Amino acid sequence: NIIVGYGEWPSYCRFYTLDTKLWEKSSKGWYWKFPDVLTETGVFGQNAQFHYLYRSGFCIHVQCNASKFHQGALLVAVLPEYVIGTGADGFELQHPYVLDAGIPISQLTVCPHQWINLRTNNCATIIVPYINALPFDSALNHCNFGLLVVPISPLDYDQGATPVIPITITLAPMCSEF
Amino acid sequence: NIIVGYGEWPSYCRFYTLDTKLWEKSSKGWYWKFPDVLTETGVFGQNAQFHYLYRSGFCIHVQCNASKFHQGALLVAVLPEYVIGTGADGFELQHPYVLDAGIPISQLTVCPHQWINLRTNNCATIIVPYINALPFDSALNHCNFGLLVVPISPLDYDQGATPVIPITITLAPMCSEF
Amino acid sequence: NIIVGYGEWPSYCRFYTLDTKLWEKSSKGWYWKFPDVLTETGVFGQNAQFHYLYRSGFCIHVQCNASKFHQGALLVAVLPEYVIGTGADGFELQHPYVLDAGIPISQLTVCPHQWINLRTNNCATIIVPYINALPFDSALNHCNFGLLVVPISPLDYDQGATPVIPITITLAPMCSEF
Amino acid sequence: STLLGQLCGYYTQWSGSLEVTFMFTGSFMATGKMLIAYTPPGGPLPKDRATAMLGTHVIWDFGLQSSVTLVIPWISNTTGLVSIWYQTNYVVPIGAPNTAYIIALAAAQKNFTMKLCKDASDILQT
Amino acid sequence: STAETTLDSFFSRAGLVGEIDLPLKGTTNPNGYANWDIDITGYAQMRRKVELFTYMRFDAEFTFVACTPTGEVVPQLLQYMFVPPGAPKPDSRESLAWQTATNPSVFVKLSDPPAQVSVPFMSPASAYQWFYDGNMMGTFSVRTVGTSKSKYPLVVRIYMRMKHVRAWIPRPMRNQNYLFKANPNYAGNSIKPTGTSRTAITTL
Repeated sequence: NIIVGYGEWPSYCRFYTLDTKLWEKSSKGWYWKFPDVLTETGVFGQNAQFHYLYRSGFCIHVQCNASKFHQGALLVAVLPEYVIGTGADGFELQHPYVLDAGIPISQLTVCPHQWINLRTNNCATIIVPYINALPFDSALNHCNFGLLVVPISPLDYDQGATPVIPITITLAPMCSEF
Repeated sequence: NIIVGYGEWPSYCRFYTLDTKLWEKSSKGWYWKFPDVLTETGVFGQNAQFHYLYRSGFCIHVQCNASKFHQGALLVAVLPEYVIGTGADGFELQHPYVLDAGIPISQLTVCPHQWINLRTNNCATIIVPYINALPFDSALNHCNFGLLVVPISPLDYDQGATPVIPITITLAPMCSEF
Repeated sequence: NIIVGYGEWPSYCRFYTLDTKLWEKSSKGWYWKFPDVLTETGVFGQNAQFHYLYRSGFCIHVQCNASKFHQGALLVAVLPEYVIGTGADGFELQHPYVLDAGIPISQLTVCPHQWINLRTNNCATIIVPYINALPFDSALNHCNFGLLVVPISPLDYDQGATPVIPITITLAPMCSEF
Repeated sequence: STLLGQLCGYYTQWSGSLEVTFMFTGSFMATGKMLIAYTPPGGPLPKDRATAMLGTHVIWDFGLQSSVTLVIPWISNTTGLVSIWYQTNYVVPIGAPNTAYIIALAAAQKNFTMKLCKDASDILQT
Repeated sequence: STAETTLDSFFSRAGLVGEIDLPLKGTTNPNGYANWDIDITGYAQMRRKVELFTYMRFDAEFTFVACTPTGEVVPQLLQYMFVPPGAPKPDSRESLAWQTATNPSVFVKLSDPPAQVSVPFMSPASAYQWFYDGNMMGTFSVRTVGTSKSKYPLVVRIYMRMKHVRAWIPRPMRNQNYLFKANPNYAGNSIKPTGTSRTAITTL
C-alpha cells in the first residue's frame, strides 16, 4: 500500500531509477542520504548545485522481484536528520542492531515505514514532505533525511535457485522549489 | 526608428550584449552570422547544440555614442543566406565594395536596413522573422542570415578628440522554438 | 528643485544678495552662521541689534554659472546648532573630512540638503523654519544654525577656460518677528 | 561610513533589502557605457564582462542618465558582490577633461529590521 | 498595362539549354547515348536573372529538336528517357535501365514535329534556393533505338520554358564575372566598377 509521512502531502511555501542492489544471504542493510543521492543526476542535480536555496518533497518506491520459493522480510523506513555515529549507491550498515548510531532497530517502526514480505507483497511506497526548522536550506551542505532498507528476516532458498534478489529504488521529486 | 523586416512579426508555427567594436578612421566593415553568434552563449547556446530542430526570430539594436564634433555614417542591413565568396566577434570585410560576395553595396538598401548618421541619430532597430524553405532546420549546420555594419561615410574628427567610436550590438531572441 | 526643511513651513507664534565666492581647483568648503550673517545689513541688521527677542525663518537660494566644459559637484546642507571644534563672507573649512567638528561628512545627508551637479543643474533652494528650545532668543548671542557648501567632487576644466566659478548666495527672511 | 552601518553596529541581527545609487559628475559632453552586476551569495567574482552579462546586471549610459539605482535583494545576518565593468571606452570631445568621478549612495528599504541590541563601541570619552 | 514586368512575363520564353552530339565516328560519345543533367543555367543569361531572388518555385516544359549536322532530316527513331532524381542512370547501350518502367520514355521519329513534355516541381523543400549558407531536377538520357549503331550523325537541342513562377526575398544583382558553378567566388585581384567613369565631377 501507500503511506503518507506524518499525514502531510508535499506542498508549496520525472522518475529516477537508481542502480540495483543485490540482496544476499549475508546482507546487513543499506542506507541513502537525501538530497545527496540526486545531486549529480540530471536537471535536478544541476539545479541543486547551481542555486542557493532548496526545498522539495519526495515519493519513493521500493520493489523487488523473487520467485515463490524464496523467503525473507525487509523493513523500509525514513529517518529525518540521520546522523551516523561510529552518492547514488549508498552505504552498508556495519552494526545494523544499533542502526550504526546507538539507537535500537526494534523501535524504528516509530518513523514512516513499510514492510516487504516476500510471501505477501513486493512493493512499498512512502511519501515524504519537507521537514526543516527553516523554510529554505542548502542542498549541498545539509542532508534532510535518510532512507533505510534492512532485512529483519534473512533471505533463504534451496540450492539451484537464484542466489541474489534484485532491489530497485525509483524516486520522483514533488513540489520542488529552488 | 524601428523597422520590421518584410512587414512580418515573429510568430509561432532576455537581452544579450556582445562586445564593443571600435570604429576607426580606416575601418571597412564587419559582419555577424546567425544563429552562430549566439551558439556558445548561455541557455540559448546550450539549447542550440543540445537539440535537433530550431526556429526563432530576432530583434537587433545597434547603438553608438560619439560627441557633437564627430561625423560619419553607417549602413546596417540584414541579408538572408549570406554566402561569402573569395563567433561573437564577427569578421572584417576585405572588399566592402563588392560586399565580399560579388554584389554591389549600392543596392544593399533592398534588404531590411537602417541608417546611422552621427549628426542625426545614434540608434537602429531591426526585427527579423524566421525565413526558411522548411519549418525547422539545424542550428549548428545552417546559418539563416547575416548582419552587416559598413561605414559609407568615413569617420572624421579633429586632433585631440577621441579617435575611436564604440559600436555596441544587443539582441534578444523572439518566439524561439526547439 | 525646492525642499522644505523637516516638512515645516515658517509660521508665526526682501532679497539679500551677498558677495560671490570663487570656486577653485583646490577649494575645501565654506560655511556661514545665522542670523550673524545678516546682523550688519540693512533694516534686518538694525532690528537684530536694536531689539531683545528675535524669531524668524529663512529661504536660501544658491546658484552658480559655469560652461558646458566644466565639471564638479557641491553639497549644500543646513545644520542646526553647528558648534565648531578645533560676517557676510563666511569662513573656510580647515579639515572638511571631519566637518571641522569631529563628525563625518558622509552622513551630512541626514540634514536638509541639496546637490549641485554642474552637468545637471545649477540651483539649490532650502527653506528653514525656526528651531529652538524656547519661543524667543537673542539675535546677538545665539546662532541658530549654519549653512555649508562643500565640493565633494573637485572642479576640473581644460587650459584656456575660466579657472574660477562664481557661487552666489541670495536669502530672504520669512515670518520674521522682533 | 554610512549611517546604516553605524546604526546596525549597535545590534546583533538584521535582515532586509538594500539599494545603491551611483551619480556621475563628469562634463555635459562626455559619453560612455558601464555595466553594473550583482552576484548572489555563494558565487565567485565573474572572470570577465561577458560572464557578468549572463546574470543580474544593468547597462548605464552617461549621456542618457546621470544617476542609476541598483536594488539588492534579501540580505541577512558569505555575502553578495557588486562589480562595475567598462562596456565602451570614455568618449569626450576636444576641450573637455579626460577624467571624471562617481559618487555612490547607499540606504535601506522598508523591510529592514534589527534585533538584540549591543553597545560595542571604541570611542573614548576623555 | 504594367503586365510586362510581372515575374511570369520576366521568365516567359523557351531558351536553348543543352546540346547533344551523337557522331558517326570520333571520341565525343563512342556509343549511341548521352546523359544531360537538368539545369537552367545552360542559357547564358539565366543565372544573373534568377539570382535576383533567393527562393524560386516553378514548373518546366522541354522541347527536343533533332537533325543532321548539315540540317538534313533522316528516317531515324530515338528514345528520350527521363530519370527522376534518386534513381540510377544508364552505363551503356546494353544497360537494363533503358527498359525500367518507372523511367518514362518518349519514342519519336526525326521526321516528326519536335517532342514536348512537362516536368513538375521536384524538390523535397517548398522552393528551390540558389544560395545555401551551410537543387536536383532530374536527368534526360538520349539514345538511338536499335541494337546496332545508326547510319547518320545526329545532334539534339533542348529548349526549356518555365511556368507558374514565384519568388521571394530580392537580392542585389551580380556585379563581377563568375568563376565557378554554384559558387559566388570572384577574381579578387581584378575588381571593376559597376559602370563607366568620367574625367571630373563638374563636367558632363
